Amino acid sequence: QIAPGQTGKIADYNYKLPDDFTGCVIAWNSNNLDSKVGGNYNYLYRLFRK
Amino acid sequence: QVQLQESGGGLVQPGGSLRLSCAASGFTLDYYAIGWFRQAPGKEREGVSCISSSGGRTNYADSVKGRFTISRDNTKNTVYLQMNSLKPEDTAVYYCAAWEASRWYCPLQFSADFSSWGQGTQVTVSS
Amino acid sequence: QVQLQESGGGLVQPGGSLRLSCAASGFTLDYYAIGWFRQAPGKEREGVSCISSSGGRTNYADSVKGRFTISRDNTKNTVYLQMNSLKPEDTAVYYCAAWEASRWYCPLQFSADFSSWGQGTQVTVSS
Repeated sequence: QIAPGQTGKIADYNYKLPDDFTGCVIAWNSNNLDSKVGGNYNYLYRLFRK
Repeated sequence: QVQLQESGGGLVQPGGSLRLSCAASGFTLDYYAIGWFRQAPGKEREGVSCISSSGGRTNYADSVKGRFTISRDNTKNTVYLQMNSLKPEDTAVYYCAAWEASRWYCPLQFSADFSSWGQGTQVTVSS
Repeated sequence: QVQLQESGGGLVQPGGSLRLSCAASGFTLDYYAIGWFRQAPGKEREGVSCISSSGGRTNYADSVKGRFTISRDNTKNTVYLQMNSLKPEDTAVYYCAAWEASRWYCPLQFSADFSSWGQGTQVTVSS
């Protein structure tokens, strides 16, 4: 969902990317760095907006 | 040798997205204001979106607010029109026209003569 | 608009052969490493075969060594997997994935994230 011209909860509600984007989207996994045995709930996500 | 050429037309699903291009050859497109115009089957040619020569002023038709985004690249001599949340009401042939402001004021909301025209491209929305 | 599509699944006799094809649309598949992955009924998703971007490096699961052959065509934007000497242990849904190497070294033996996933095809071996 992180690319120009796309939709979805993140693409529509969290952070909109305009069609005319100049740059790079670059991502990798943090399974061993951001996950915990009991669950890491310090990252909060919105699902409803006006 | 002045030419305006549309590109990017095709067949898309309603709710999908499509992106058109207008390229100019034989002349420098940056000094001209560019507007995207469409005619629906059985309808008259209506103004979809327009952008100023420098790109600092834009106008869109009320049917397409929040759905279409116009912009231009004056280094690459092109003007772009992005279409999102596309609907069956938008099935039409799309022209790009280049002209100069014939009235006082910066905004491009008014219509006027259009000096140069393309041959048009077809975008069909059906599902 | 990035999409990966698997094809060629079906029902075959043990000892027979089958071939899958993994095609990509909206993006060029030559730059990416492609791996074939399976989820048996009641089992997790395991890595069966992967092949480099240029195809100079491959890896195979020990269960299918000497039986499976992975190959790709960067001109036709496709990756194939040839199945020979299929067994009832080879009944599952077949998935194709594309990603970039996550570690130093040419070999693709190690696993990582997989950027793009398809919807998959069913391969059933039963007689």
